Amino acid sequence: ETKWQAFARRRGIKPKTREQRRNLQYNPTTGQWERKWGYKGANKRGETDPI
Amino acid sequence: PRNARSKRALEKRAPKIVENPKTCLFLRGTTCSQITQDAMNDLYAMRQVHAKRFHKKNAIHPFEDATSLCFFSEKNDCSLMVFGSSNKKRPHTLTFVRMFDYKVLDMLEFYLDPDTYRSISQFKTSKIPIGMRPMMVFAGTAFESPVPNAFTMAKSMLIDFFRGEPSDKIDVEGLRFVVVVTADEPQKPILRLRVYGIRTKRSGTRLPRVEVEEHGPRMDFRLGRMREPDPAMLKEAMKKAKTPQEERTKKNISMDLLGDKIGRIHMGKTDLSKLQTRKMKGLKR
Amino acid sequence: MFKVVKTGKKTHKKGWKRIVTKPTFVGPDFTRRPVKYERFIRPMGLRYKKANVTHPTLNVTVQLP
Amino acid sequence: EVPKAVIEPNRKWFTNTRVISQDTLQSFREAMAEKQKDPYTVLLKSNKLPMSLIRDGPKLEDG
Amino acid sequence: HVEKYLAAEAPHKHLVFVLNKIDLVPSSQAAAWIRILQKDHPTCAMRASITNPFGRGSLIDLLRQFSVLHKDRKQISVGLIGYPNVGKSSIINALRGKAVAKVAPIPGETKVWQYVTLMKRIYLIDCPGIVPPNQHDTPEDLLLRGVVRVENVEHPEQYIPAVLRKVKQHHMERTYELRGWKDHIEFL
RNA sequence: GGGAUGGCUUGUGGCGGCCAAGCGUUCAUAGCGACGUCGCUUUGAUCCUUCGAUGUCGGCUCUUCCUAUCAUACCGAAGCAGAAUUCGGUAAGCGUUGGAUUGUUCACCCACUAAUAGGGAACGUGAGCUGGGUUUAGACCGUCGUGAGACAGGUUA
RNA sequence: GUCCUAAGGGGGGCUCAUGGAGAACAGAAAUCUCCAGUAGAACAAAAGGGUAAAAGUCCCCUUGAUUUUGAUUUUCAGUGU
RNA sequence: AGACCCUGUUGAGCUUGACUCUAGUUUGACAUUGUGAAAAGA
RNA sequence: AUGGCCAGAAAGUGGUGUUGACGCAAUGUGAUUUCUGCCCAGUGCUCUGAAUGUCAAAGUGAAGAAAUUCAACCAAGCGCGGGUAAACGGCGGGAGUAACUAUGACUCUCUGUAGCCAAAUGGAUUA
Ligand SMILES: Nc1nc2c(ncn2[C@@H]2O[C@H](COP(=O)(O)OP(=O)(O)OP(=O)(O)O)[C@@H](O)[C@H]2O)c(=O)[nH]1
Ligand SMILES: [Mg+2]
Ligand SMILES: [Mg+2]
Repeated sequence: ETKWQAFARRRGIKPKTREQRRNLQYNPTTGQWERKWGYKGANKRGETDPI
Repeated sequence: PRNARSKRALEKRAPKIVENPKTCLFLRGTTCSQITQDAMNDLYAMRQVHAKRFHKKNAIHPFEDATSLCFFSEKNDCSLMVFGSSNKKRPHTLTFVRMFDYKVLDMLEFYLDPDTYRSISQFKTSKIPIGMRPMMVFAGTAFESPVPNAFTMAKSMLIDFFRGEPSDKIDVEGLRFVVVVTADEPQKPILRLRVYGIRTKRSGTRLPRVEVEEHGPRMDFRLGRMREPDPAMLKEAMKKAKTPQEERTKKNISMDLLGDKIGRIHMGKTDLSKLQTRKMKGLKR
Repeated sequence: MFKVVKTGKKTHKKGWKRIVTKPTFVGPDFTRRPVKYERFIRPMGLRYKKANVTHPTLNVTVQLP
Repeated sequence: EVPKAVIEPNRKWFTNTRVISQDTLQSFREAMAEKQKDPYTVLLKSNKLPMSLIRDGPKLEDG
Repeated sequence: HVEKYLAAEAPHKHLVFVLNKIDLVPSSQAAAWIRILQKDHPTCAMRASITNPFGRGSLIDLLRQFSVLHKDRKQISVGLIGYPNVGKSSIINALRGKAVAKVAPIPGETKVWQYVTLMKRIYLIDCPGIVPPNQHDTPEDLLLRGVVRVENVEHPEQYIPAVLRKVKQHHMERTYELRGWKDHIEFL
């Protein structure tokens, strides 16, 4: 068991569902589906914006 | 493993519940006779699909040190090894090496008779297709020793050699070749290895009449030195793992023929003899 | 989506139970939770099992489970 | 608070979730024909099956 | 009526017959009725009583078997259904060993459901008695089955001939120390 | 210490497809589309499938208003022979009742009758009399809690 | 501090490092041609035998960024499709 | 200026392996505490 | 009884106590009749049974010029190892074995129109 696994077993933290951990989210400002991480991810938002 | 191909290779080499078919490495020592090389070639031809071949001379004496054998097994993912050798004391020797977790599980020496040896090419018959596993016959009283001995280990090693790939189904057209090993309890007994092709004829009944014709190779062996397994390593190697498709049986829980989960209940015997009925006024005389 | 179901005999009522106001599907072999541990109430009269399904290519509407 | 209720495009919406072969159907039909009632057994979990393709049809007089 | 609903709509729920008030019938007749009912559903014989019960351990064992079969869930719930005045609350009290549900000879004593914790994983749900509506059932049949309170019926003398048909004559004579009547009016 | 949706509503379902007078367009022939129509939702049967109270209603006693008319008056139509009716129109002048059932959404049954119509003036918070939602303090029973106690609840004053 | 229809997968074609001999500028070192080249390059690992009509390198197609089902395995589930 | 609902740097009663303490109880040591023996160690 | 249960700030203090187990004190239940679902052993209750495993103050030893530091030793309790009011609690049974003791683990399979038996009665449907 890793440190996280032992901690999660002690604290009763459940594993996330496969739908919950999907790399997809709806951006309402653009009205578009985008990746949270990875290539053109949401964690790098604005790094290629003009202003 | 940054590369996906190397990750695939690592996952193929990883331990599994249902194991891969074993791979055999064919290699020779610094001195190895032409008869021994021909015998190794015949065994490789019988086991082409799951074998690798070494072509150099290896300064290895397996019963003294097997560190190089363990290194070769770890490098090539080969759990069976056939080692060829020759000497003045041992003129033609095939050392069958079986390994567990890239360490030597057991080893057995076969001494080949040069005068009676015939290769596969010395018989003018149609040979076995590449990758076709044959049927097997072990004959004689030497394979039922109550204590594990050289002939018991030889039977186990030859089963692991000619085992092939397991399958739940076989075509009836794939039963055309049989490998027969004969050895009798006793100056040393002779372990004889023969291969036959199978022909079927009409006999007037449902079952056909089998006939055999020699395929090759012709081999006479005398069992030599032995390296026995450690008991703990043997227990680890003889442990059997259960597949996920093998259901663990629960008490009173089963599956019907339509796939419904069914539970069984047990009422018990009805014993109303200890019940006193109500002594009613209309029944009191 | 949810309405508060009030419990208790006092003038101030407990309010942890939530009733689903929309139709629901509960699936096969459904048995309701005991009332002491039933937070979400999916009422029986709002449970559905069939739907009128239209095939766009065939232009056919069938009632399907 | 009013959430954004959007369904993403996905190839999984246009596939078959559950399939069954004719051999499996024939086995289930034979089991349906041969099944009997036992008072001392209980049903714990129903098998999700296309029961319209497995159940025997109605009588011809009724039809 | 309820058996048909259970078979059609909830086949995953387990139906168990409980023959109560077996101390009011001969034991051979109770065994014969058990053999008849066990062709359809598992049947338990029971005298429901806090002090002197019969069949309590057997019914407890059957409920334990059901709990083990449903050990994945937190508990099993056992709902008691039947006609009025057959002994549902009495069976709950007999299983508990303590008077936890109200029991009366008055039909319709239990009016709402009641949860009772029998063990940590076993619940018992008391229910009011039900009379499935049938067009062949007469008020005399319902009254003799025990559906209604006899204090609130008009002309109770009209149901005495049905009781006289149902009860053997020597049983009535021994019950009331009375003999020689030719009809129900003279008997009354 | 503060505090206590509304010119709304009414009689005719939703989803999918088709047609469609027309609107547009006629360097694109698309896009809207009333009226309709088509598909999903027992030979007068069965009676062995009643599907969850957070939201509360009551009764007297008495007056008035609306009409969205149950009866009475008049009228139009119908195989309306007669009799008894059915559908519709004008009409609120005049009436529209005892009674049973609290194991209970008190709503339905029975009868008399010409008929036993529907609403508002409270319920878009709310001092006439008095029962249910209903609930200060006494008390048991059930469920939960180690407990003080709380409640899925049920009962009594 | 920049750039990319992402990586991956399948198929197909091709052969690398280097040396010799040649070709205006071009001269040890720019590009082209032939010959010789067991990999002495590249890519993975840490061979004591990794890979050459490929595991290298360029094209074509997919790029949908973590599918569906399971009465089965292990763990969990007071929100047990 | 009731009752109900809402708010508190809220007050107070009550409960419990909530925190910090504590009566009681229990255990050890020093003092009160003296006079002779026998044995084992310094 | 050099005791239990209480009280007092303390006392050469008081009570129970002019008391002594057919008594005193603390609990739970609540006349009679009925009545103790079956079996354990997880929490708890109690065993001075071996340990120093945890181990305060005092005391003992080593170093240092000393302040001081470092070491063993170390009561009760806890812990470890035993028997239970088996109270709470858990608990579908019955056979087996290869384990051999706890926990086992791996197979099998379970469905009298008013009687009989009990010291008249078979009851709580209690006057
Ligand atoms: N002799 C005898 N009487 C019984 C038995 N079981 C129940 N009774 C009696 O039957 C009457 C009915 O008891 P209940 O527990 O109220 O039965 P119920 O079906 O729940 O009645 P409702 O609550 O009205 O629906 C009680 O007066 C009991 O005394 C029995 O086993 N033997
Ligand atoms: Mg009852
Ligand atoms: Mg009753």
